Amino acid sequence: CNWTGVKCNRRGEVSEIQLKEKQLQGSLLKSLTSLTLSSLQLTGVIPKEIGDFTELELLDLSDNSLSGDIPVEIFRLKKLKTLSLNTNNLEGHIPMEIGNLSGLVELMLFDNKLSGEIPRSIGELKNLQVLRAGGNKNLRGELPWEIGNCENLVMLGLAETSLSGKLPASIGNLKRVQTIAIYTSLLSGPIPDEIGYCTELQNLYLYQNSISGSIPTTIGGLKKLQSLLLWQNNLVGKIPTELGNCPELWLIDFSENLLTGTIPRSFGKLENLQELQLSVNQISGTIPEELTNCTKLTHLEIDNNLITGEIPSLMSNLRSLTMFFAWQNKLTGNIPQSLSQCRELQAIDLSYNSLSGSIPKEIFGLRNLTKLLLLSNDLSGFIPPDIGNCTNLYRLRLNGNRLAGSIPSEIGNLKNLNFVDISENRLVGSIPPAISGCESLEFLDLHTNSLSGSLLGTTLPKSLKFIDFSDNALSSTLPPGIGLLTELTKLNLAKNRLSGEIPREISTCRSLQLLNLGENDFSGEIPDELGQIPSLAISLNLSCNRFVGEIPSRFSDLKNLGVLDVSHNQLTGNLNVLTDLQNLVSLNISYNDFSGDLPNTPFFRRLPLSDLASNRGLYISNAIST
Amino acid sequence: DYSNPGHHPPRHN
Ligand SMILES: *[C@@H]1O[C@H](CO)[C@@H](O[C@@H]2O[C@H](CO)[C@@H](O)[C@H](O)[C@H]2NC(C)=O)[C@H](O)[C@H]1NC(C)=O
Ligand SMILES: *[C@@H]1O[C@H](CO)[C@@H](O)[C@H](O)[C@H]1NC(C)=O
Ligand SMILES: *[C@@H]1O[C@H](CO)[C@@H](O)[C@H](O)[C@H]1NC(C)=O
Repeated sequence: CNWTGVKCNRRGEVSEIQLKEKQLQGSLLKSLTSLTLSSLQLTGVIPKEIGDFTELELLDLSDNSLSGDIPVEIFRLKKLKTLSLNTNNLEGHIPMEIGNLSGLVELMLFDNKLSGEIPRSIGELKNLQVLRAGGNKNLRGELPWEIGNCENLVMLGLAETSLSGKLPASIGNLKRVQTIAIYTSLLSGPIPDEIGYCTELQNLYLYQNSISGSIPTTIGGLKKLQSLLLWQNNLVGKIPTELGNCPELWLIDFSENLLTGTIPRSFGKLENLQELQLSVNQISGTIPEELTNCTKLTHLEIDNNLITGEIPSLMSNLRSLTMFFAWQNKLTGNIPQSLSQCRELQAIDLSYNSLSGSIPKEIFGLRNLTKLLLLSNDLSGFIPPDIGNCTNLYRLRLNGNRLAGSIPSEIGNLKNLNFVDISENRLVGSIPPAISGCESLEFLDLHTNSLSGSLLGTTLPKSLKFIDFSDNALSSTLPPGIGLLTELTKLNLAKNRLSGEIPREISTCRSLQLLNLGENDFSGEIPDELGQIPSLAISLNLSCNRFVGEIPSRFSDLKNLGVLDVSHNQLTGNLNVLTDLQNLVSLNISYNDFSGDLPNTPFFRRLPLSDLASNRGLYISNAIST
Repeated sequence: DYSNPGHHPPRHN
């Protein structure tokens, strides 16, 4: 009567039952018009007797554990306008008798174990508005031709299913459909041109299929179109100009196709475009200037294409741009200073182009730029002092260019800077002491430059996990303060002019997995403390120095070292200290003064005889039988 | 739940 969850007809007959969130279990009067048992943690089959409530207009069993088939008897209920079975364990085919529910409006089958094909019978459901069957991994076959008969269709989604073949031309008959979502499925063949007849279409999500052919021109006649996601398919041909005729379109993602041709000038007419992703295609031409008319653009990703020419200056007109990715193209010319007028820019990646000239200082005035990736271009000139103005800079990669002059001291101003790669440039002078002020600096790669001078423990910030100074002119001695960097994992100082002993202070870097001191002027004896860093795992490279004496006995504690290169030194004595290192994959002892015998273990036997020949006394011996 | 619709995840260097 009045009890909670129960509702009554005016004649006093039980009308509706609604039960939710009661954490039950297990399995589960004919005036009843509405039944919701939902989110109850119910198990077992749907009772076959459900078909007996002739007056049911609503059945919601969703958000349970129900198993078994969808009983055919469920389809005896002629007055049913809502069938909600989603989020269960339901298996089997969607029965043909589904076509028997004349006034069905809502059908939710999504997130089940369903299989087989969408029956040809859906065509019979003429009041159907929403059909969502997605998230059934084994729902398979083609979308039937008869789908064109559900004329009231508004929302259709089959996403994350095994649905395959081409979308039927029938689809063009859905004059009311707003959203077609069939994505991350098995779809192949061309998008049918008839899709242009769907005049109410707003969102078309066909991404992550095998769709082939080109993008139909007719899509430019859809005036209500908002989002078009077609990424990661086999799409071919030129981007249709007519797309510039969809006034409501805010999102276009064609990423990861075979598209060729040019970015259409007509895109300038899309006053609502927020997001344009063309990434990973064959698009050629130059970035058209009319694209700078798209005032609301936040995201522009044109990376991995054939685009040529210059980045247009009028790009300053895009005042909402937060993300600009043009990397891996054929872009030439200067990076325009006007790009600094887009004050919202979070990330710029122009890497892998032909860009030349100086880096315009103005770009460093952007207060929200986290990521600046300019790597692999023809850029030259100085790094501007203005680099200090760029307050939120987190990730900076300038590597693989012609940059000249000194690393500007004001880089010390950047307190959020995590990752910096300036490697492969023409940089000169000293690593500036002021860099000690980058509190957040983790990764620092200066390798392959003309950097010179000495190296100070005071100079480096103590949060560094990765240092590569290799291939420079650096000199004097490795500073004792190197021991202050206790986070330091990889340290690569190779191909420098560095001198003196390895300081025992090295021992106190307890995180060090990789140490490359190769190709320097180091001398004296290899310290015992170097064997006290059990974290050494990846590699220890001492080669091409002046080291003398013997391999320190502590080296036996190097139990995690996989690669060791002492080659091209003056080292003497024997190798016995190394015989027990069970994890050592690679040993280069060549061009030393070593002498004595090595056991006949397959390990040592794998050492090149030419490596023993470049020593004093080394040879493999055979043990005596005793 | 099957994923919500999404765009191509952007990649940078
Ligand atoms: C980086 O900040 C500096 C210092 O505040 C800016 O340089 C000043 O610019 C104003 C005009 O905007 C001049 O009046 C001052 O004479 C300049 N001072 C110094 C010390 O150079 C600089 O313009 C900022 N850079 C960027 C790219 O925004
Ligand atoms: C160790 O250093 C030398 C000189 O830099 C280098 O050529 C060699 O390849 C390095 N050895 C290993 C195992 O990487
Ligand atoms: C020592 O040998 C390793 C493995 O053969 C090799 O990679 C490395 O280049 C060698 N070192 C030198 C100095 O050639």
